Amino acid sequence: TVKTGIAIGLNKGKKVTSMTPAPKISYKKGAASNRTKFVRSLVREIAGLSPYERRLIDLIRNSGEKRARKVAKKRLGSFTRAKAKVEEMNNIIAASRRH
Amino acid sequence: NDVDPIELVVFLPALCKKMGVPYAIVKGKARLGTLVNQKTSAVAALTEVRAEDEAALAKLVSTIDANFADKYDEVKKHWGGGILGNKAQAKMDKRAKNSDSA
Amino acid sequence: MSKITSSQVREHVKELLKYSNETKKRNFLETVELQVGLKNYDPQRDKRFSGSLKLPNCPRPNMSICIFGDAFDVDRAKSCGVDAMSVDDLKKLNKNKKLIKKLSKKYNAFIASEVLIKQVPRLLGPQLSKAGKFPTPVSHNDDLYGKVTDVRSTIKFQLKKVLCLAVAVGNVEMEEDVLVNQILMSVNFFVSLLKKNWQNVGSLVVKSSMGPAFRLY
Amino acid sequence: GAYKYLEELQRKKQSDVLRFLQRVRVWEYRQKNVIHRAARPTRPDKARRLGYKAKQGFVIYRVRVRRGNRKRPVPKGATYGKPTNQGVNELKYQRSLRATAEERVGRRAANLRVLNSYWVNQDSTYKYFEVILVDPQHKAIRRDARYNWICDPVHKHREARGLTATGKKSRGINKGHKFNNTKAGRRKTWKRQNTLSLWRYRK
Repeated sequence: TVKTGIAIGLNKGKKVTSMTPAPKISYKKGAASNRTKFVRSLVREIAGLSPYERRLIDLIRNSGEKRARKVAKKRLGSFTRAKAKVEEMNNIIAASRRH
Repeated sequence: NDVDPIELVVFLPALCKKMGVPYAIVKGKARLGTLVNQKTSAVAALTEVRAEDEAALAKLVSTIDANFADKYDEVKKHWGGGILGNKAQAKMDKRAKNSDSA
Repeated sequence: MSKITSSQVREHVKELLKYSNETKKRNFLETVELQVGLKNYDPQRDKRFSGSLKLPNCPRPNMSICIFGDAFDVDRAKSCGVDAMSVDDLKKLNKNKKLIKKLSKKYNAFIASEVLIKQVPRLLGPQLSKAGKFPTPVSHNDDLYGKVTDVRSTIKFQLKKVLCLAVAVGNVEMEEDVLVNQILMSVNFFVSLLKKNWQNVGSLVVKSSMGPAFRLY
Repeated sequence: GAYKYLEELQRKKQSDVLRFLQRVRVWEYRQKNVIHRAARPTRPDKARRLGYKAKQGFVIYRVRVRRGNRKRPVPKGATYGKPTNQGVNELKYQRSLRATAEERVGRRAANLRVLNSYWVNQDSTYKYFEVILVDPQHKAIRRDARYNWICDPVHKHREARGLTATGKKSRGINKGHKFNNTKAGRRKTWKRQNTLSLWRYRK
């Protein structure tokens, strides 16, 4: 940051000599991990795609990433996860039924 | 082959297959138990072996891989089940016998 | 044989796979030194501005010899002889017109560019014609010959929307090689128009002449 | 460990393998009694993270509860008052099915203490739960510094006072602006904010 030192405007506020604290591990609560990558990958190829996930990749190959999202968005909760879900599908498609 | 939460164990062929480990689906959670002095046991494994035995074990591992690992990729495509009971097998075993080829 | 060494599914990082670096030194089977080359699938559009064209200067050469013919006027001809094979006047266009084309590429002055225009029908097809777009005309002509001989490399987007250039020789060391791909990607990645959509670097691949290819992230 | 594979597997309920399982298991329960003792967790990873342990004193119970809305009892739908109160049929029930499930097993095992419960299956008629319980008189539990809290009398019928995890949910017990109404407890917070407080020296 660095604050202007006045009480309006862009970096509004008091100039204090700053510190920057040690990072909290909760804050790394989402993070991957080698153990989880492995098990999720394994489980995936064990248990294989689910109905909506099949309708999803054919929708891609046959209609584009935009019809895919629009539907994935209804199927899942939201637009954002729909994005993530299509991307994942893409990466199934590519990594597999290609190279 | 038992285990009743089958989930406890369904991932295991895949696991071994992945980790290059030779495995076998064996009849007996009970029998597997007795060899370890529990009532039941679920799984049993060797990591270690006295050289007196090493030999006999490579032989076992090969017949075993022959039947399980080697076949794993092919078995991954076959759905099981879908079996009629005998009253209904008999029904279509003789209905389909007469019908087509007079 | 060559196929087994590569992994199609794996996408390696620049050092791990040769790309330009170590592993493809093994890949390139041929008796002669092969060039290693870089390939992109670029999301880019039909529009002219959205095309990707500019010239990167490889830190370490292509290590191929390129014979220039450069046509210039005045103190610029004199300047030419310092770092150039075949100094040419405005008169010389008639000789190249008749038949002689013993030169890899050509560089010209702004002054020259009137005279140049006659040359273009013969030149344009091989894409030898000088253009500001591939920096071949500049009045700082002396510095620029120095760059092309050092091994400044040319980049042209196709209509196909793949972008391509040769980065080095396979034989050159791994460390050397990595520097060149890096400059090239860095140069690509900047040239990229704002007007282009999501992920400018769609795909990245390098190959040798003969061999299979491995993809880079 | 195998528990981490169990965990991830169970998150693929629409996968070919889990619905084979889901389908066979769900017919099996619907055959058995509405409340029945379970021999062992059918989800030993789920049980174990909700506090289950495989020792004497820990009991698993399986229970079925009917799905759907709450029909408002009332003879012939007659409501006898204002029209805002005339509904009988889109009326929903503030507790969850899991809570009913806990409560009915809890009364079936008055001597046990409900510890927790997890969902295991449904069809269109029922939701099925496995309920994890503890015997607070089994010494294995009465010793044990990690569990003996459950042995105390404030923990009688936790399931019945909305103090199991489901109870705390529906009671709306969370920190935040989203929880103002129901949080220090609803009825209690109303009472506070509707109490007239007069000092000796009137303020």
